[PDB]
Amino acid sequence: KALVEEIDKKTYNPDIYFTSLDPQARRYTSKHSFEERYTQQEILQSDRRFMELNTENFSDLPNVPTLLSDLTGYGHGWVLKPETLREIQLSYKSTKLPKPKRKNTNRIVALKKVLSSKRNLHSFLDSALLNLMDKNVIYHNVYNKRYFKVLPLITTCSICGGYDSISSCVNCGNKICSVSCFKLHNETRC
Amino acid sequence: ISIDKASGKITKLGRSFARSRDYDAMGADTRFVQCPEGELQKRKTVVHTVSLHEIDVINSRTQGFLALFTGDTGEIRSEVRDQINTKVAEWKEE
Amino acid sequence: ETPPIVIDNGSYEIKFGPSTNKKPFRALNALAKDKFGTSYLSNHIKNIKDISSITFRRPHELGQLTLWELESCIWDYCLFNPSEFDGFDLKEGKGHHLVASESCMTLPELSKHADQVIFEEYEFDSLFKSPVAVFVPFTKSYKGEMRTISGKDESDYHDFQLVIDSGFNCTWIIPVLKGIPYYKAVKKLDIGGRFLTGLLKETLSFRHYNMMDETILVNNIKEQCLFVSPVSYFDSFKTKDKHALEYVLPDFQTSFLGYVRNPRKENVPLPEDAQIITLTDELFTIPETFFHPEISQITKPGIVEAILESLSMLPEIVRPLMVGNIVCTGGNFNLPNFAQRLAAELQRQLPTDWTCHVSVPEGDCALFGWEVMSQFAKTDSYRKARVTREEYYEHGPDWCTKHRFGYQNWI
Amino acid sequence: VTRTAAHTHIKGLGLDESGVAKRVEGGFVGQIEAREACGVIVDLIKAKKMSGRAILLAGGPSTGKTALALAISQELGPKVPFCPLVGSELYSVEVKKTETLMENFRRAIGLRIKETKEVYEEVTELTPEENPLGGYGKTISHVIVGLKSAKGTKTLRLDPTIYESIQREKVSIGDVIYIEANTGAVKRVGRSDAYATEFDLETEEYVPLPKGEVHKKKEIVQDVTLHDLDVANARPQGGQDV
Amino acid sequence: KLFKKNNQVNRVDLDFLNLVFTLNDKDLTSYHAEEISKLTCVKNFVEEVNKLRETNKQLQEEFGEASFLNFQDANQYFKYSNKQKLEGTVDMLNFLKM
Ligand SMILES: Nc1ncnc2c1ncn2[C@@H]1O[C@H](COP(=O)(O)OP(=O)(O)O)[C@@H](O)[C@H]1O
Ligand SMILES: Nc1ncnc2c1ncn2[C@@H]1O[C@H](COP(=O)(O)OP(=O)(O)O)[C@@H](O)[C@H]1O
Ligand code: BEF
Ligand SMILES: [Mg+2]
Ligand SMILES: [Zn+2]
Ligand SMILES: [Zn+2]
Repeated sequence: KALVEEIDKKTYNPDIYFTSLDPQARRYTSKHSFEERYTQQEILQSDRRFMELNTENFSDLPNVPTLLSDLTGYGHGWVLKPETLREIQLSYKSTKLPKPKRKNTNRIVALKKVLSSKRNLHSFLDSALLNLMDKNVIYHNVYNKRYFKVLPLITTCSICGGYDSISSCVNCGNKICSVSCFKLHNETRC
Repeated sequence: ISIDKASGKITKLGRSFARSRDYDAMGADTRFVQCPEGELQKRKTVVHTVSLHEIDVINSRTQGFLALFTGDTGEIRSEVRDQINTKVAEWKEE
Repeated sequence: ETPPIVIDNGSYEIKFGPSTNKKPFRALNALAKDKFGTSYLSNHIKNIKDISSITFRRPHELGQLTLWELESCIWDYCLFNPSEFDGFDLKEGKGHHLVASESCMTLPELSKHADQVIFEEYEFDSLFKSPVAVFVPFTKSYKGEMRTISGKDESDYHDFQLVIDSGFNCTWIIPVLKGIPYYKAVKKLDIGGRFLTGLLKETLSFRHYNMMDETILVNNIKEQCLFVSPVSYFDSFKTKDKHALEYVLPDFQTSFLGYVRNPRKENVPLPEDAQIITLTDELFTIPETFFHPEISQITKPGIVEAILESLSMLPEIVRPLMVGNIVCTGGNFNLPNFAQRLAAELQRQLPTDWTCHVSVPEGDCALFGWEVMSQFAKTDSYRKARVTREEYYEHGPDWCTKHRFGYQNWI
Repeated sequence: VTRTAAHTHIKGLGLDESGVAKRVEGGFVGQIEAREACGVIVDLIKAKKMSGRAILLAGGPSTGKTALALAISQELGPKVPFCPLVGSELYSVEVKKTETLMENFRRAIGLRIKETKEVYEEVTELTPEENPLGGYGKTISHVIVGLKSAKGTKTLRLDPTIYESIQREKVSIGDVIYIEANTGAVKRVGRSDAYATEFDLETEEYVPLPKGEVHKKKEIVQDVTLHDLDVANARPQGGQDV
Repeated sequence: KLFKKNNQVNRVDLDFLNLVFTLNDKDLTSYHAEEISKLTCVKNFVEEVNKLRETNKQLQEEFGEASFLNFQDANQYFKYSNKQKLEGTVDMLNFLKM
């Protein structure tokens, strides 16, 4: 540097340097697992968005409450329609052998009560056909314990797919590269 | 700031402008400087012209600007010129 | 009657038909309905010309179907029909040898509903319900085709094997220990076929006009264009200009499907009246979320973390052999170079002592697993694995899914 | 983008086993006797069987002495050393010219040395911790240091000197090193790409993640003359103080 | 920054080959060096090398018929362990030699 230059012991902290042209007239602030990185509201929002991603169209678009209740513990009213079920007795008219080969037992009745049971996984949770721990060893038997990242993150461009000349927005904090994308970022993303 | 990634010496060009009117009362005083014009980031293939004197004095001593200015290079040796010959040949080839 | 019959159950469709035959019987286990009130059958949507709006009322829920009044009727419509499904026939089931390889990942009560509907409505005699993942290692028994791929550089069935099945509703991973699965590590990747359809349609909503109503359009473009990156992310985008397609939309009234003109090919100078959506910067978003699901803004770490956890759960007595015996099955692994990329990234993760052996069939791996099980049932192993006719009534059927034919039997 | 200066039109003497020359070959035309003699001399040279041979040629300007010299230099290949310098360069300033002539003789003789070396390389984890066994304050002599690399991770502890080398490199947990075990010191590849992107800017290079297995091993072959060794030994190479 | 990149590519360690002798006399005495040189020649590190070579060769002679095979590390119940121990002892022995 400029040796023995002008300095009056004004700050000169190597990790503190705050200046501006005074449009706000303020100063600096003072006074590998995702489960230990961020809180739960945003991960819940991401899970809700992913469960919407499960929904394919108008058939499952309003099915989000059922999926949420499953996870947290004429379009969707079950596959029972007479235009589907009661008609199928003639849809196999090519050839079939539909015959009664069965005695009369409670299994035979369960063939029909469970047939159009109007029963879901939610009802399974609300029913005693399976015990309490079965749903736990169905749910918890899948999720991991602590391994959440062992290779780094990518942070791709939100709208385009650029890799260089990247930059974030002032207050939205969303990844982007092209300043052209900023024109719609400050309108629909920020 | 004409910053360079492999330099560590950030060069400040002075002052600059925003596109805001700031507050309501009388103000906006003391603002007449050059405002940034180019893009936020763009590659610059900067061209520098140097002679074999600078390269050789860099090879001879860890610091070379002192001998380039004062003028006390000190009769650099031949294998330096040979390795510079090879390096320049392959740089032209590359 | 010696020859058995094999059914490859699933969460979007099943592969039924006799074990003697080696050609598929794809029963698309998914109903739907159009935008004009009524509802279609399971496998008649493709022939219609209404691609403006789509409604998908399939029997399968998020994970699995939970009703049987029509889907069992659909199984009758597919299995019990010998005209369209020539040669193959399940007349009644009295002496029929069926292996309905259910998604045993279902609840034991679901297993018992399936067992009752096949032991009473179908009135079956022979049965050994294990996942096709149990029967995959039968390749060595007979002349079997498989590409031996290593990621180090760029009974009569096989004993040790760890399997990864892929599908539409869900994709699961399980270590099958010594031929019996270890269902205490039933792993699932949260993404699936419908998840992929939604991801593509939402990504292209920001790129073009709406595909939410025209989701079959997204399905077709995914079938025709999407693939797994050969090496990595950045190396695939750096030259997106040379591979940036232009999907020419179908003539919505007369044309069965749309198409794409290729910048690499000048063979099609024919334009279309319908506008052309320029597919430029959206290809590489999808294939990486299989490996790096954080692109899909989810809490799922990745397949690498799941597989390393699964192997670390297993002891050294099998775990080096278990990596030495890895097969990925299901339709989604027909996506090119998934196995090679996975093997390379694992060999990066795996230390210098565990040799890599990953096997993936060339093509739809669900059909490959189905035919491998067909060859399995051509042999006598199932014939000592089946249950006799006197093994259902005198004792509660639930016992079968508790000690013999239930996922709790292999937890 | 080419420059030919009275040469680059010559590539060899153009001879055979039987001492037969070619009238137009290798940029040389004529001089049957000179080409035969040069071929015999270079054949004697290639055997490495002798030392101190000498010869005088009587040749006027433009007769082709420099051309013959360049051709003979190219006969032995780039690896065989050569140092043809002007006769007026002997009269130096800082060293007596007979000493310079000895230095040139030292330079001319060649050699080919080799060495096999191993090296380890980001850092997976880190666990630092011997006893004084007496009146000493403590005894730190082992620290487990991670070694990520790409194809497998093999953490390992060594002499503490490697630990102080780790502090000398000032590498963080997500920082890649290149530690040749022959000395126990550190050669810095740079920072890493995995624990990177902690900030939008970084003057320090992110540096590509090291490729291959961590326990790297290799061998190097270098052809170095003796005068370089002499001048290297003459001056100090390290030091920390003034 | 445009020059110093071929350092590790073709560097032969002169200090590791003991050619920095002019800078080694600051803390060197003759009798200590001669005593160490006399008590240097093998006789301390080749013995365990031979000990491990014995077990490696006896396992490789007969049990090494399909020991190190990766297919044996894939289709077997003990040959995977044979491969593991063979590679382990090979790495131990060549590390000890180096
Ligand atoms: N070449 C391919 N690339 C990617 N995915 C494929 C390919 N071929 C088939 N698939 C996927 O395989 C799935 C079929 O799996 P399936 O067993 O029917 O699902 P489920 O078990 O949920 O019913 C389809 O949804 C399709 O997305
Ligand atoms: N026999 C030859 N054939 C081809 N070119 C020659 C021959 N002799 C000399 N030359 C050319 O003449 C040029 C000048 O030669 P020069 O070096 O002056 O010879 P001398 O060393 O005898 O004075 C050289 O560039 C060389 O290429
Ligand atoms: F049945 Be799935 F989608 F694996
Ligand atoms: Mg599948
Ligand atoms: Zn963008
Ligand atoms: Zn913004």
